[PDB]
Amino acid sequence: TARAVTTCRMCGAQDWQEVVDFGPVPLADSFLEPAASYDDEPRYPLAVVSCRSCRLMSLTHVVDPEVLYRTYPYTTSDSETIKKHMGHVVAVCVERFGIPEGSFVLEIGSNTGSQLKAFQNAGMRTLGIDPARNIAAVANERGIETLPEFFSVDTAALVKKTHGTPQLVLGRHVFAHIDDVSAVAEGVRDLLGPDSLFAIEVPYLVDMLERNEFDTIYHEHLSYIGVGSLVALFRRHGLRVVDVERLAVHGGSILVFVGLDEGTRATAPVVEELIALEKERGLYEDATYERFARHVAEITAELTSMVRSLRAEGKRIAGYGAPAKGNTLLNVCGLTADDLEFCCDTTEFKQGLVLPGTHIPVRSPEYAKTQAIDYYLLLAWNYGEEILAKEGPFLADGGRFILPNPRPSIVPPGEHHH
Ligand SMILES: C[S@@+](CC[C@H](N)C(=O)[O-])C[C@H]1O[C@@H](n2cnc3c(N)ncnc32)[C@H](O)[C@@H]1O
Ligand SMILES: [Zn+2]
Repeated sequence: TARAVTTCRMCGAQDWQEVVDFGPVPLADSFLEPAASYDDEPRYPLAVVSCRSCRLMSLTHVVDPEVLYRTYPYTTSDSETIKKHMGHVVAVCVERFGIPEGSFVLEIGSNTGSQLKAFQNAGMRTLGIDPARNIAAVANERGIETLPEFFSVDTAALVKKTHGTPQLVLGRHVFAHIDDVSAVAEGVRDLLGPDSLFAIEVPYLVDMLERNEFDTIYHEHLSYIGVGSLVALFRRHGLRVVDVERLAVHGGSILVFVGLDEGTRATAPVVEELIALEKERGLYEDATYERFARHVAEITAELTSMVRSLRAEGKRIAGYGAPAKGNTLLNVCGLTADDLEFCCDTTEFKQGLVLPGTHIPVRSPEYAKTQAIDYYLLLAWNYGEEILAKEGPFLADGGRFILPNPRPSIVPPGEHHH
């Protein structure tokens, strides 16, 4: 069902270093209705390779995008963390590049349309592109125009014809989800005018390696990206990386701005600073990735033993959150419903379902509060600050959290952190 990678998406070479292999794993966003057996549950090979030319890190395989995205889970809410970051994206894009009010912003992977809504509140014209039909119907209903398609060279031409030249094209946590990134670059090139920008937000490979964030490896995530590999791609499509901002969101990310090579946007010094930093931290050396793989085996082992040791002492453990990355973590660690009795999640879509592979039940936060849990394994650790800030009562009662990265730890710690 899932097609194997041959050549590299970004630079086109074929010199792959193997880094880690988790074997066959079910899809992280395929939540299941509870049942007696789960024998026909699909699994796909989940393994990562590193390109020695440009140092894109890629999965060995590409699960069909039609299967992944045509019906996708979503929330109707949005946390305060998410809202604030979306406001920040607007501020950066508009203030750093002087985008006037009334300008046109096109967003790829626009989802329910809240990021575009933010742009509209700042006086912009918008349009979204997202293949999730269920989610696009919601955006459209709310008043956020969204084409229910994948982004392509042809869709790009349709947009230009009917909607004109965008001053900004935005893709947040979608660029790493697309196999044919050459085609994205080409459709972008055709959309961009002389001063237009293409901006993408993706998890940063430097942070992913240094903080041992192996749970962000899942089938939707085809690519794990540094600035180097983006320059290698965009070189070959008349595009130039002109600016980068590092961000704490999603365990360390980069928001990368790209313009036409012959356009009016000058390259800022930070671009080369980050490429020099990637060298200096060893992204172009085989040892670094063997070290990453070493860390993964070590963290995986001590996380399971910590959990099983506390259960042997008669402590009750649950998962806090049921995000996609939590399902990589739990499957790789081999944890079952005997290890975690449930995972609480605020998404109603997920409540009453069961997780892929491990089949742990997903329950509401209001059920979770009735139960005497001793430890929550914090699966949604990227929202650690927002979560801990509202869990005073649990913490005051002696409840604890287990954080999986950079190394497994226990919150609260034994002394004031300073
Ligand atoms: C993880 S989400 C990101 C949602 C939102 N941008 C955010 O940052 O929260 C991935 C989204 O991109 C959409 N998507 C996946 N492949 C796409 C493609 N080739 N073109 C446009 N959208 C795509 C999915 O339907 C999904 O809504
Ligand atoms: Zn490459």
